[PDB]
Amino acid sequence: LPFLGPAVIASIAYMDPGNFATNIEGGARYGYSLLWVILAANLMAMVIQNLSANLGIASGRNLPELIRERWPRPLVWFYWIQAELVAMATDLAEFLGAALAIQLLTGLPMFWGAVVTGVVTFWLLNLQKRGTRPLELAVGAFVLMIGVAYLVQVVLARPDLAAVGAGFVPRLQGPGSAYLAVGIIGATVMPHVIYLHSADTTEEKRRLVRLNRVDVIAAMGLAGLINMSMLAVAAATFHGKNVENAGDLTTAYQTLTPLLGPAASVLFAVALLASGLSSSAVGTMAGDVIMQGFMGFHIPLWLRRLITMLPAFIVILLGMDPSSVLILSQVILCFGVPFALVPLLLFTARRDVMGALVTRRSFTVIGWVIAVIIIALNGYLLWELLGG
Ligand SMILES: CCCCCCCC/C=C\CCCCCCCC(=O)OC[C@H](O)CO
Ligand SMILES: CCCCCCCC/C=C\CCCCCCCC(=O)OC[C@H](O)CO
Ligand SMILES: CCCCCCCC/C=C\CCCCCCCC(=O)OC[C@H](O)CO
Ligand SMILES: [Cl-]
Ligand SMILES: [Cl-]
Repeated sequence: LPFLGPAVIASIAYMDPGNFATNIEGGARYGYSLLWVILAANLMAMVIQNLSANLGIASGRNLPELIRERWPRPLVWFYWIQAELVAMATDLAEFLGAALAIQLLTGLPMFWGAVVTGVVTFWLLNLQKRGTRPLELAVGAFVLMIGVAYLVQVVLARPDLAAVGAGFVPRLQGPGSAYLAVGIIGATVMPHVIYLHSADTTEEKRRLVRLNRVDVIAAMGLAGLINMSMLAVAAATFHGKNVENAGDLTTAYQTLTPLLGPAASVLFAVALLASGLSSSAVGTMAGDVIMQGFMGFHIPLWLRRLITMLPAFIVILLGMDPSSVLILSQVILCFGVPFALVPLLLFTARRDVMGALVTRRSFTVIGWVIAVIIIALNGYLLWELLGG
């Protein structure tokens, strides 16, 4: 593949419907003041995903399998349940985003939107490796081109450069800002990948480590520029204008209207649907690998797909706002990150696991600082959600 090739394919996988929810709402409600969050969360994701990838290369096993073989039964069971909750919140945002996109495209109610998504995800579940390549290449194009749109639009929108520069200085402005900051971190780090991304020769093992290190930083850098662009465009579009339903995904197409014209609405919803269909399908398979890795057995794949749809339909029948619950799921995912980092930081520092590929002492320290920072942000948010 060409030089930039790997950076493009891995970046579209990072574009969750939860990124749309957090970037649009972040810019429309708090201007440019959360740009440092997207930047910080992206750098932390570069460290974390590198440790996750180097653990699979050095040890030949994934994190659930290493926990199952090395830790006591009650701790394996605890981390299995915690990993299953991460899979629930991860698939909830993706499945609900696709159903919402169906509603934006056709006008059907959210219930039937989730039913359409359910048939598609059930049918996509049956298809083997043959057939996924034409569909995953098409959804990659929609999501990639909507990302290039925001990269171009961030220049044509003429954003307030003084406010853009100030937005890179870390500032939390109220309790609602921390809630959205936590959601941005949860949407960037993606703890479900931590448990799955891990899934011979020392000189050959170092080649894959150096090769993976370059590809993930090019992809995270591209995904980080697009996320900041989507937030900055949302800030320039809505912030300080008292627009009806500002930051909401039902009116988010207005961010690309001066560029795409009358096509902005369909092109946004199509990209939202493609971002949710591919993500909901790969995540429910990743949930199957995680249980088999933790427990040594797995439930039928159709049953897991059904259980993951139950929170989606319940949220719909409750009448809850889809854009609001997409942000909540990313907030919950951010609470699962510190639990995922503890086995990651410990295993990658052991020679009997990594061999000659033991992590540098400095990057282990940086990883623990990242874990302490996220615990601090989660506890700070949890304190203000219980009064105090
Ligand atoms: C709490 C939620 C739990 C819901 C409980 C199930 C609800 C029934 C739905 C579909 C059953 C029919 C679809 C599956 C039947 C064919 C699938 C199959 O392959 O056989 C099933 C069996 O597990 C060997 O694999
Ligand atoms: C304000 C920001 C606060 C965020 C906190 C700082 C996060 C960024 C720090 C370093 C990034 C460098 C990571 C680039 C890739 C490094 C490779 C790696 O992660 O691990 C390899 C290991 O060292 C093999 O032995
Ligand atoms: C507690 C709240 C405020 C604290 C804020 C600072 C966080 C604590 C400092 C470092 C964390 C532990 C990192 C240092 C231990 C790393 C383990 C290590 O590097 O050991 C060598 C490794 O085994 C090579 O093989
Ligand atoms: Cl261990
Ligand atoms: Cl401003």
